[PDB]
Amino acid sequence: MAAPTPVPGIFDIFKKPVPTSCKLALTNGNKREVDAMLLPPSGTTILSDTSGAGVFTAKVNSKCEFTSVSPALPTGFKIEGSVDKEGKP
Repeated sequence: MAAPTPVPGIFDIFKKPVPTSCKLALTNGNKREVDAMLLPPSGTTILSDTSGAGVFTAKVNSKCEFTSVSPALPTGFKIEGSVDKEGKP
C-alpha cells in the first residue's frame, strides 16, 4: 500500500566496529580534562573550559583530529583528538 523505510539501523548496532566517532578532549595547561565530547568524524566539538570558559569549538577532520579550534586555542590548552576506541571511550 505504502512503502515506509524499514529503519536504516537493523542488523547492525547503529555503529560500525571501526572509527566512526571521535572523542575530543579539551584539557587545560594543567592537563585537567575540562571537557570531552564524543563527536562524529569531521564534526565540530563544543568543549567547555572550567578554568575560564573559553568555550572551544574543535573542528575535526574524518581522522578525528582537530583541525581548527574556534575562536582560537591558547597556549597550554590541549585538544586531544582521541578516536573511538576498540573499547568504550
